[PDB]
Amino acid sequence: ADILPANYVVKDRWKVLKKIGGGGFGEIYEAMDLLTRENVALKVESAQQPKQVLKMEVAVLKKLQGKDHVCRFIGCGRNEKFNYVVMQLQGRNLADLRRSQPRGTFTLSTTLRLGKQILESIEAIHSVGFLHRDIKPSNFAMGRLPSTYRKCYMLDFGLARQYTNTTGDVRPPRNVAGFRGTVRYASVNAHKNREMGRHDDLWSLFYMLVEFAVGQLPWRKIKDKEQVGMIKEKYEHRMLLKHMPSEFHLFLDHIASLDYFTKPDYQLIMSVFENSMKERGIAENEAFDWEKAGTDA
Ligand SMILES: CC(C)(O)C#Cc1ccc2[nH]cc(-c3ccnc(N)n3)c2c1
Repeated sequence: ADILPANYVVKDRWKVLKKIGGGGFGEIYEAMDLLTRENVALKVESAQQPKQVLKMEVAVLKKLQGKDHVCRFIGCGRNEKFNYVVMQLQGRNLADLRRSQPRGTFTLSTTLRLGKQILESIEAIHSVGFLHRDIKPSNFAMGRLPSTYRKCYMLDFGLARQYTNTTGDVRPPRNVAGFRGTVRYASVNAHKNREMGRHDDLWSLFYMLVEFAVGQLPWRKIKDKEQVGMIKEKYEHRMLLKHMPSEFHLFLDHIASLDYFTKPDYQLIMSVFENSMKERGIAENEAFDWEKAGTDA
C-alpha cells in the first residue's frame, strides 16, 4: 500500500511515525529525526514511477534556501525502492485553518497579512526561474515553533515548471499546454490550456484572497474543469471586490494586463495589501484569527 511502513527508518536517521498526505505523485510522512530529536516532513516517490518529479522539487527547494517562507531543507536521497526529501515540519495549512473559522472566512487583518507572505513566496519561486502552477490555500502552512508560528510557508512544487532556459531567457510557450492544477483557483488562461506564466500564479493568489475574505467563490460548487472555465470567462471580476478593499481593483487591473512574456509588478500588488492595512489601521503584529487572542478578544 504505502511506500514506507510505520516505524520504517530512512538512512538510519528518519523514523516514520505516520502518513500525513499523498496521491498519485508520491507520499508525505511525519518522521522523528533520531539525530536532532525533532519531528520532520519526509516526502517519498517510487523509484519505478514513470514520472520522476521529486528530483525537480528538491532542486527548486534547494535554490530557495535562505529565502523567507520556504521550508528548511534537511536531506534527500535515492535507492532502488524510492527517492525522498527531508524538510522542516510546519503546522496547519490555510484550507484547514479557513474551514475551522466559524463562517469559513478570515478577517481582513488575517487575509491581507497572509497575502503579503504568499506574494513574497510567489516572487521568490519566480526569482529562481520557476512557476508554482498550483497556488491554493492547502499549499501554504503556518510554522509550528515560537519563531515561525506567524510565518506562512509555500509547499508542494510537484506541478512547478522552469519558465526560463539554462541561460536566464524566457522560454517559448507551447501553443497548447494541458492544465493539470486545481480547478477552483486556476486562471482563465490555464482553463484555455495556454502556457502558464507568472501572472497565472498571481490570479490563483487573487482568487484565494477573495475566498479568504468573503468565504466563497461564485463557482465553488462546480467541480467540472470546463464549466468552471466558462463561468470565470464571463464573470464580471470587479464584482468579486464588492466587499473587498477598493485597492484590490489595482491588483485585478494589473494582472488582467499581463501576458505570458511580461514580468509582474510584485511591488504594485504588495502596496495594495500594505495600503489596505494602513487605511483600516491594521498593524503587522496582530494575532491571526486562529490564535488564542484571535479566537478570543
Ligand atoms: C517543497 C516540496 C518538496 O515540493 C514539497 C512538499 C509537500 C507536498 C505535500 C505536502 N502535504 C503536507 C506537507 C507538509 C506538512 C508539514 N510540513 C511540511 N514540510 N510539509 C507537504 C509538503
